[PDB]
Amino acid sequence: DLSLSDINSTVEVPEGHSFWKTLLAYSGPGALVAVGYMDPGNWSTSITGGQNFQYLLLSIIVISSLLAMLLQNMAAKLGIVCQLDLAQAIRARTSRRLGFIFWILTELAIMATDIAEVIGAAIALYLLFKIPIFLAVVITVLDVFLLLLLNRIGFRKIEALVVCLIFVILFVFLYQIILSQPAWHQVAKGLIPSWASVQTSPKIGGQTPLSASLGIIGATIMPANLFLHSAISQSRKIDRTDSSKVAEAVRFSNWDSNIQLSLAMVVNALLLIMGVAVFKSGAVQDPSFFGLYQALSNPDMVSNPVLAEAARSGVLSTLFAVALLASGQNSTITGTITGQVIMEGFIHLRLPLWLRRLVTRLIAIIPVVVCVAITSHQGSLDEHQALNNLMNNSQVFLALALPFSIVPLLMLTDSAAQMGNQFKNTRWVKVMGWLTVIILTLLNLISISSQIAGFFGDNPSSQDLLLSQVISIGIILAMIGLLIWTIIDIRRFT
Repeated sequence: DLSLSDINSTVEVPEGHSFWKTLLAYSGPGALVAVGYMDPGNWSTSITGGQNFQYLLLSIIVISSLLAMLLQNMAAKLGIVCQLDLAQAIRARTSRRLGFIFWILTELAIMATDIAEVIGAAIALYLLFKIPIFLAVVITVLDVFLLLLLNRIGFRKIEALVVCLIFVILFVFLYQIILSQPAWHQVAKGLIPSWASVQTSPKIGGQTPLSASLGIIGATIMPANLFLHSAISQSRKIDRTDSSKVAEAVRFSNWDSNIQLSLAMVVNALLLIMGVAVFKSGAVQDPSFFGLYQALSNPDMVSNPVLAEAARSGVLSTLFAVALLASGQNSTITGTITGQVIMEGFIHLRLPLWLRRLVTRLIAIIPVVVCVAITSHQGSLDEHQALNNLMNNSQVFLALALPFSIVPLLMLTDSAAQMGNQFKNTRWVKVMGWLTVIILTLLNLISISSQIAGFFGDNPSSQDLLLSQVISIGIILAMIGLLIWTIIDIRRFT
């Protein structure tokens, strides 16, 4: 009846004021959440953002990360104080049909992330081991056994294995930056919140600073990782009777989460400066993983003789594909954990980790093998580009499931009927939190129409455009109705 019954309140190791060892104990949840923010689903969009705007967008990254650190922390609080996840809170404060709508929506979000991870991992196999594109996918389907071995390890070593992947993809991209020797002064100048990123005048590669910036801000959080954080934050036993120990617990999970999401921010920065210093200006014409592989393997694309010799040897591209693999392993862990959370929390369905990863991976790979089937039927022409367009079109479910995850979180944590007058949010995080939630909801409701119109490709059929407008209006209005309904129920609780 409690979230993550297998590992809930497992190891509590606060030992007086020995703070840093205590920090070493529970440092896992923050890493498990942060590794999701390093998925390849936006890698290109960083590199592109670097080529179109050298170091300019870095600040935006920071801001985004900060916002992601805010809401995530809030989720952790809801897990630490209430001893229950966000899905159990929402489902407890609303009917079953709304918990079922939220269930299918979040299932579609983690399914989209899973599509990104299976595409990036399969392509990673096509690049490293030269496995055929169709075989690499059905090889990625075999991650259920890696989940079986994953199940016997334990969170003290699982949550450190996630750290291992994090520093794998962090040192892979940091190594290619170390060889690049970039002008770190311009990097520092880019990290400052300037007003050149909010303008619309450069328009390089069909992208203005305000468009790229608002895109980075819009994709700030992932809805599944909020439920994830609220569930894994409970894995540390708390008496819930000593205010100093629960306040300490909040400081604990906060410093952990910021320590890891800061690493994710560093990875995004390494991708932007990867697009600025490593690649030449405008050398990246194919945002696909294969386009970045050959672009990292062509000496004329880099801007340094050392990177030309190393690229001719073929080490940059291979490291890139290794990073693709290490990123593609995340959805096997966090996808199953979060899927269990939303499942047994929203619809009260107890399912094992076997059929979970089976069903999610199959539903994820169906459109992938359909895309590879059509493109390989066209002669393997534009197959990687179509895989990239599938990966980017999948991300609409995140925008569909975002407000129903950030609004109920902010409401339930701001109310004293869930946190109490002692552990509710400060008047500071009330303003910052409501501002961020409004901005993200507006931006994603804007993104719905753009992605739905993007489903029809770059060929604008005049009759299909109006249909995309009708479908977009219907979807955003339906999300408005669901949003005001959830607002009404939660505010009836408070």
